[PDB]
Amino acid sequence: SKGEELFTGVVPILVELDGDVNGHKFSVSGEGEGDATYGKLTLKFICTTGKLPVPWPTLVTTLVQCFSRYPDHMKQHDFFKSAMPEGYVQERTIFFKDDGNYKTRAEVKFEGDTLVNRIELKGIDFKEDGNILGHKLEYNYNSHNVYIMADKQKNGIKVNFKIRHNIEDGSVQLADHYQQNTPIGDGPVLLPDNHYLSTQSALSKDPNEKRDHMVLLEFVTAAGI
Repeated sequence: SKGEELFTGVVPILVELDGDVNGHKFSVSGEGEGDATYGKLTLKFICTTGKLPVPWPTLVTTLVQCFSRYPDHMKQHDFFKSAMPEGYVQERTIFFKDDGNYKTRAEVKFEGDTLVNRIELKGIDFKEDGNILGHKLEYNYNSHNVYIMADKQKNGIKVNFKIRHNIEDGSVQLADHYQQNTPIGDGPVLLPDNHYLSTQSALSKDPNEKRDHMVLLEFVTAAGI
């Protein structure tokens, strides 16, 4: 593939997010690195405008699937890396069951040798006392399967999956994700056969950090073929 060679080593990552949820404007910056050979990501995020108005876990999916590990026999299906370095646009609507929804738009591409994910997020119709604005979510994260299928007319892919966020009372808050990725360049991209990415993430805190933040370690590997 084209961009495949761009991910052979450890690649630095820079994340920029501007958000507005129910009238509360905020920004998050993140830095770290990704090692696609092992499907590994290590990143630290900071809310640069003060306290984050929504729970950090709700932003995980939004805050670079080109770092997923694709087994050798599945390389022909790696759309994400095939779109580099010009990049792809990734859009989503995230529906929080019995609550609001996030609508996001991001561009992920290389700037020099840094992989950048620049995102705009708008959150609407959230209940002021629901699990999100009420900060009722536990600070942890579950493993999920992310389903990918080709969208040939759009020369891109459609992705869909459900995230299960543990709530403090033992219950669960579901977040249905609908995603569309399209290439930024005019060049060719690899359009995949159906498959999924198996994801696991662990959230932690930097004991020395006084700003509102989240440390994230994540492993993602492709499967299903």
